[PDB]
Amino acid sequence: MDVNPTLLFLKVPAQNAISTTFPYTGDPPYSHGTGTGYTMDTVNRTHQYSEKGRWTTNTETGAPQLNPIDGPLPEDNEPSGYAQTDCVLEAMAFLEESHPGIFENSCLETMEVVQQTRVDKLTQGRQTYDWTLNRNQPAATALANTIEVFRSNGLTANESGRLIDFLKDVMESMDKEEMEITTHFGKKKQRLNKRSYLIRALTLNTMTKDAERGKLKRRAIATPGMQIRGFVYFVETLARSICEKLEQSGLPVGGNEKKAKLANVVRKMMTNSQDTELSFTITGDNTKWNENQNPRMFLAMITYITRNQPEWFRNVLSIAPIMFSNKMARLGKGYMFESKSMKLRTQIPAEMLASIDLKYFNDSTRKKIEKIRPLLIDGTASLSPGMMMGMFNMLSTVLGVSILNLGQKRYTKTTYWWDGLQSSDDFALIVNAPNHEGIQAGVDRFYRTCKLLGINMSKKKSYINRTGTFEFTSFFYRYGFVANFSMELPSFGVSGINESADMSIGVTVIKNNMINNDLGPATAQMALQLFIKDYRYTYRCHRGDTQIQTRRSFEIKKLWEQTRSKAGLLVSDGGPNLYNIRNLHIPEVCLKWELMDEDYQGRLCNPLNPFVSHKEMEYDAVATTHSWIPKRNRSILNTSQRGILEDEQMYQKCCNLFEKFFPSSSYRRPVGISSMVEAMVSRARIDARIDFESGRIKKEEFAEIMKICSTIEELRRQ
Amino acid sequence: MEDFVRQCFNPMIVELAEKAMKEYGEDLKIETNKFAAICTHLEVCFMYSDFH
RNA sequence: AGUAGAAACAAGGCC
RNA sequence: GGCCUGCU
Repeated sequence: MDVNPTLLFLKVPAQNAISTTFPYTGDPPYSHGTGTGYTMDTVNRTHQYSEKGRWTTNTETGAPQLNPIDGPLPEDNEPSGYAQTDCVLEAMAFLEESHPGIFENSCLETMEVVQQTRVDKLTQGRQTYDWTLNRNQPAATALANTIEVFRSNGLTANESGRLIDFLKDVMESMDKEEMEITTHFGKKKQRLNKRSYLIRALTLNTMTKDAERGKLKRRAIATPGMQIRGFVYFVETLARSICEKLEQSGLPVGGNEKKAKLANVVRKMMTNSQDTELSFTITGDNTKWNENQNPRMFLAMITYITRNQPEWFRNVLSIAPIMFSNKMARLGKGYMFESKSMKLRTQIPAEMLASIDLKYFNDSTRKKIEKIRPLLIDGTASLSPGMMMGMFNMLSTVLGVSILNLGQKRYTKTTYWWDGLQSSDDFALIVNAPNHEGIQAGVDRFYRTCKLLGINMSKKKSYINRTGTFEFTSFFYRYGFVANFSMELPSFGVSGINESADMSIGVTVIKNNMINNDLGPATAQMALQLFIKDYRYTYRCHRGDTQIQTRRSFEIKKLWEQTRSKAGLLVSDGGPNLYNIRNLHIPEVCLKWELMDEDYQGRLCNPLNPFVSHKEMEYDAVATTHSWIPKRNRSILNTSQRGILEDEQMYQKCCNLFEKFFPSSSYRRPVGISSMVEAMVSRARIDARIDFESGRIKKEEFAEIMKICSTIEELRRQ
Repeated sequence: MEDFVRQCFNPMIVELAEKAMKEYGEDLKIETNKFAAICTHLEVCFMYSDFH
């Protein structure tokens, strides 16, 4: 017998045993080098789905740009980026008519948000490209550098603390005659003329995407600069506000709410239909979603949403698509060469691709360079006619929801009609009709309308079958959603934060999978045992009874011997495991409280210990000595950016002192626009005053503190 | 009219009034009268406080 | 040689 | 040979 797992589907319906076909147990494919081979391909393809568009030449950045909007209607099924503005506005207007007052309320909420938001919100972000070093720096570091340069160069309106003030600074910067920065290499002053700074503000940094499941070919993902971050934030806020009010938009909610919405839609469509009507669920998928959402359509949507709103709000919302329409996509790391005969290798920056000869490359990269060269300007390529990756998923989902709404049988004016649920890049459409040709006509109408709006259905990944069985972004549905457990498999291992955090996170993951993904009792117990085994093997915290020999075993054994109630030690200190199917919701240290020795209990959770980091998926945690934090890579030391570490040290010292002065700074972010020294001195003076008025402080101490504050103020004023 | 507000008042009063205006978000270039009013109120309160 | 797959590793920077 | 790095 030749065992054949796939033959199991002759009996088990595919949906039920669908977890078998998810190879999520092996290392995901990882990009092994430079993302400059995929970025050029993305640029070329984006310019190839819109070549019939209207070329032009931007008069500020001085780079060619493509304008496909209102282009010739597509004549073949191939992807087309020729969105029609009239059709987009019709979709939006019908969406507003079907949902009266959606845009007005969304604009009100966003006006409140934009008037209220602070500059600190830009720190809560992932890697961003900071335009002052031409590298990728964390969000906070990039924001700090940008604010430093703005203050140095005369822009200071962001000191008010509101985000919109920083945006005003950003806009006023682009008009500055010549910016200058003081980057190190002892430091030099590099001056950027108007055009250079403008091109650097609009530039996008592109890096290859890593750890992608379900694709054979690597993609490219881009991260926006720091000037475009705030406008994108406001636009995303508006789009989320709009989507939260749409029953057919699944993007702004979690998995379970997606399940609820999709089940509701299926029940509404299939059940309400009479016996004679047919039904058909299209589990489709859009192809080249990003390479066709032209930002000018986003500007049209933003202008139609913000009708009858204050001009300032309209402008601050519209600035984002205006900046994205002129974006330049920084190529990337640049290719690398080798010499088999001479036995050496060289690295060429991506900047010199415009000037380097084509005698080095392959037969494909040579064509890619030959085709991308016209668009290059100062080491970056114009990428006007498309997006790079998301950054507007909410608004794109709004567009998808509008096109889904456009077939409510009030706009179809025909027997057939459709609806469904839209999540950016993924849709499920449910057609109805009185005969099969009706379904055919409905599908054709939907496809053509989507093509007009500039979004293409993928015909090689979509099938239409009688309602019931269907799929949606990996939530398979067979007369009721079936839980596939292979998607959440990667979460079971030790997360890797620290000991207590790892224990809490693992037990919480097991509990959640028992709740949602229908993990059985016995399987939950085996997952618990395997997690404990992995956790012990990773943290060297074996049970103590064992004769394991490791770098940490000696004093784990010593502590085990010392203790009296050995059944109370934390699993991190070699204690027994006491979890089961009924204790998964109780944090470990709270679980063994009754069984703990007084001495060990006191030593364990001692605030004086130097390991707790004063805190930092929602995993229920308890402060304990096992909450230490891991080190950092320390790889900067070799580079020329050694001085940044001194900046970090000084900033931490100052912020710790401020924390000392203002107790609430740690809990709630400190607001205000008074310099730090002035705030500290004022607080000290008022504290001394109130203490002397009624308290411990006496006249001598009051005089000493007041004179110290006076000399501090004198030192400040110098 | 910035000369009037910059001259007729003390430097510290105008400085802290500038800080207040920046806090509230206004621009002194446009709402000069508000700047003068803020400076005048601050001077009034300071003269009220001092010498006691 | 080997891993690996549309580009890389098979050590790198400085004195 | 010595120093420094193992996501910069």
